[PDB]
Amino acid sequence: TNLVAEPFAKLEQDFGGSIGVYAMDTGSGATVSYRAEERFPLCSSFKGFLAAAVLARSQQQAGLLDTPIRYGKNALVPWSPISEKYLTTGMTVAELSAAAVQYSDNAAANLLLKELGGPAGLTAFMRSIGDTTFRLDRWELELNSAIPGDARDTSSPRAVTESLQKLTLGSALAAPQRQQFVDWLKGNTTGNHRIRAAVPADWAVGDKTGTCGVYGTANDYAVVWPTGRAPIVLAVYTRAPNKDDKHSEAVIAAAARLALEGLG
Ligand SMILES: O=C(O)/C=C/c1ccccc1B(O)O
Repeated sequence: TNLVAEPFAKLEQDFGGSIGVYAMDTGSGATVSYRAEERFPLCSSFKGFLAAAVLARSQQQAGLLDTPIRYGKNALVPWSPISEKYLTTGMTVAELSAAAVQYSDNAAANLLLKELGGPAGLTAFMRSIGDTTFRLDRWELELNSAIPGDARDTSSPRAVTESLQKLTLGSALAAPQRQQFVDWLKGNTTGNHRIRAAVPADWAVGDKTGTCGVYGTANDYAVVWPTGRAPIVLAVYTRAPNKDDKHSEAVIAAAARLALEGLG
């Protein structure tokens, strides 16, 4: 029997679906795991790894991040509030990346995906940092279908956390690019009711949300800095068996609380 797991099992049973959790305390090496190696749909949470892949490319292409992109209306997608606002202005690669991370801007995400060689190009970047689980197969908005048993556009909580650690705290990006990725995540506007709701107000947090909507499917991953202590990296993913099952932000926050409590 697994006593650590029992509160997570109770939470997912009340939710009416499955919750996947992985958390790492980078100071002690302690972990918390619940369904940590199961696949869950990425939804918009791929956009954080997208921005990291762009930062990696910018290391060897001088001025890439500073480059303005002047897209047309044909590039717009529902829920692209920054791309629409700057349609008559244009946006730099850095501004598109920040919009994808911090507002989940769909047009910005698809524009950057195209620059990288599409979903396959992002998947190849994730392979290059040692992530063998991540796969992106489709673009916005098709990638949100979240069909039970479909492995397209999925990863695991453990692989998400491991890759997030490499990119925000490890050596997968050069230091100026690692710092920019952290700065973008810290400025996220979409996650105030998820992992951020589970951490003390005085701690620093960078996160990226995802919401497929269908099949009760939504998620959040984050790097968390308790004041003066080594950071924690964690991921919380959900899904449910029926198409019209509703996702829950409160369940994600409650799972994040249990993860922080279970760490040594
Ligand atoms: O960031 C989120 O939680 C939701 C972003 C979003 C919004 C509209 C359509 C698709 C997505 B995403 O999850 O792919």
